[PDB]
Amino acid sequence: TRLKIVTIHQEPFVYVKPTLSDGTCKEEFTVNGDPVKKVICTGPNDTSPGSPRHTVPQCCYGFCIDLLIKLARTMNFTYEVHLVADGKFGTQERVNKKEWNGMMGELLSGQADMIVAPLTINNERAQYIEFSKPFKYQGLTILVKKGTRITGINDPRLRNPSDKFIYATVKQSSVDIYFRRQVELSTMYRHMEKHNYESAAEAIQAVRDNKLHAFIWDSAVLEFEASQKCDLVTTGELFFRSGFGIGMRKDSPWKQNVSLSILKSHENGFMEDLDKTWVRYQ
Amino acid sequence: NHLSIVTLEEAPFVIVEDIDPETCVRNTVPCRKFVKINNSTNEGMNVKKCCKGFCIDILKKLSRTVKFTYDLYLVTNGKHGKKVNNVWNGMIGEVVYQRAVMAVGSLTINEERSEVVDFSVPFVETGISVMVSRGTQVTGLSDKKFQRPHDYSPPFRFGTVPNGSTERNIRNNYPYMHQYMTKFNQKGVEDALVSLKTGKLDAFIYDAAVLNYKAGRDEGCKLVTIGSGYIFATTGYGIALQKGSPWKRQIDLALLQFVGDGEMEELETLWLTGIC
Ligand SMILES: O=C(NCc1cccnc1)c1ccc(CNS(=O)(=O)c2ccc(F)cc2)cc1
Ligand SMILES: N[C@@H](CCC(=O)O)C(=O)O
Ligand SMILES: [Ca+2]
Repeated sequence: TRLKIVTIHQEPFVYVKPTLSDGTCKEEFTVNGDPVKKVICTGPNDTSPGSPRHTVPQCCYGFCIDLLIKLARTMNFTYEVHLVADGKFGTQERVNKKEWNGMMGELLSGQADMIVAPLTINNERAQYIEFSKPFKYQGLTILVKKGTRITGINDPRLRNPSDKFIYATVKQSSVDIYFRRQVELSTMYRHMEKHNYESAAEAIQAVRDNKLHAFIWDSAVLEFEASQKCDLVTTGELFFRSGFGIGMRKDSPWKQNVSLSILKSHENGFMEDLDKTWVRYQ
Repeated sequence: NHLSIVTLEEAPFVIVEDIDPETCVRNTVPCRKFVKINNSTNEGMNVKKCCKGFCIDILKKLSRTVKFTYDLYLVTNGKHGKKVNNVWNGMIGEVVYQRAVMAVGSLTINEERSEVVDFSVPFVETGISVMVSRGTQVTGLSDKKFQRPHDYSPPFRFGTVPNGSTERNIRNNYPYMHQYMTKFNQKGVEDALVSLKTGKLDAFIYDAAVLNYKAGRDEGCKLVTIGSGYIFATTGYGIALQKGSPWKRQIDLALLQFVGDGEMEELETLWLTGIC
C-alpha cells in the first residue's frame, strides 16, 4: 500500500534539511564512505507557535529513515514521508474531553498511517496505538554545560529547586508526561512546567547559550550531542529506562511483520550497523 | 480467570525453594514441579515447591492489577524453548501446545519464537554479553579470537549454555565460531563461572541480564562483561502468551503502568542491584 509516514526532526534519528534549487537532495557520504539515502519529506518551515504553517518539500535522512527504507523493502510497500505539523511527539491533553496532539494525533486522526521516529513506548500511548517491539533500548539522562557540577536526578538543585538553577524538558513529549503523572516527581514538574521547550534542538541550544542549566531528555540524543559538542556533557547514567517503537493504529495489517522485521534486525546486526553509522562516532 | 502459568528456575528472576514445615511463606508463592517416580514409567508426582524473584513479583502485581488467579508450574520438558524437528519444547512449547496460558521467567524475545507465540512488551532489557576475567582483551563478538579461532596458537577457549536464544543466534550469525565452540558447551551458569575463575575457559557468551547480575555480585569483582557491560542483539524478556490471546492488551498496559508508577525500579532495586 502507499503508507503516509509521520516523523519529527530529532538528530541523529532524523536530520531535516532544505532541498536544492531543483527540489532534489544534495549527495552526501556517511562516516564510513557509503552514500546517504535521503527521502523527500514535506513539513512546515516556520516554527513559531500560533502562526500559519506553510508546508514545503525538505530532505529527510538518518537512523530512522534507513530503518524506514529497510522495513519498506522487507515488507514490500511504498510510502510518503511528512513531518508532524505541530512539531510535537504527542501527549493526551485536557481541553472532560481529552485530545491527542503531535504524531499521536496525526496517527489516530488518519493523517498518518505509521510513526517512524524516536517515539517512546508508554502506558498512555499503548492504550490507543500499537507499538512494535523496541528498535532502540535507552532511557533518560541530564545534559549540562561542561563545568556545571550536578550529581544526577537526586541532586538538591533539582529536588529542591529555585530560580537560580533552571532545568526543563520538551513540551508534550513522553518525558513531560512522565514527570506530570509521577507524584514523587511533582516538585520537579512544578519547576519544569514554567520552562519547558518547544523542541529538543532549542533546549540543546539554550544549554550551550547558558539560558537553560539542565536539559532532561532521551540518552540516545543527549549522548550523541555530548559526543559532537565538547562544551556539553551528560550527568550520571540513566535514571529511568525506556525504548523507542514504531507506532501504528490497532487495526493495521502490518503490525506482526513490522515487529518481526525489528527483532530480525537486532539479531542479524542491522541495528548495530545503524548505531555504527549514525550514533557512535567521536 | 483461573490460568495455568509455566515458569523455570533462573536466579534472581525465578528462585525455587522447599516448602517450610507446612506451606509457602512470606514473599513466596506456590509452584508445582512434576517429579518422575522412575525412568521405566511415565508416572510422577507434583511436588509442592515455593517460588520467588523478580519475575514472580511481576506475576503477583499482574495477578492483582489484571485480576486473575493462577496455578504456577515449573517446566520439565526442556528449558526456555527450542524447536527440535519443527516441534517446540520448554516454556515456549507449553504455550504453543496450550498446556499453559502464559510463560513467565527469563524468557528471551526473539523472531523465531514470535512466529509461534505472542510476547508482551519487554520488561527487562537483555541480549548477548561476553563474560571474561578482568583484563582480558576482546573487542566484542566480532573479535578474530571468536570469529577465526584457529588463527590463534593456542586458540581462545569460549563457550555457552546450549539450546537457548544465545546459541541459536550464534549458529545463525557465525557458523564457524559456532561449530568450534560446541566443544566448550557448559551445563549451566554456575559451571561456566567456575570454569572461568579456575582458568579452564577464557570467555562465556550468554544472556546479558543474567551475566550483568552475576558480574555485579562477583566475589572480588574478578569477572566482568566486555565493554561497558555491552549488549549485542538487544532484546528483552517478555511474557509468552498464545497467538491471539485475549490477555495481551491488559498485560502490556499493566506492565507499562508499573514502569510509569515507579514499581519496576523498586523490583530492580530489591532483586538486581550488585556491589561491582
Ligand atoms: O525498567 C524497565 N525494566 C526493568 C529493567 C531492569 C534491568 C534491565 N532492563 C530493564 C522497563 C520495562 C519496560 C519499559 C517499556 N518498554 S520498552 O520495551 O521500551 C523497554 C525499554 C527499556 C527496558 F530496559 C525494557 C523495556 C521500560 C522500562
Ligand atoms: N534467556 C535465554 C536463556 C539462554 C540463553 O541465553 O541462550 C532464553 O530464553 O533462551
Ligand atoms: Ca494501512
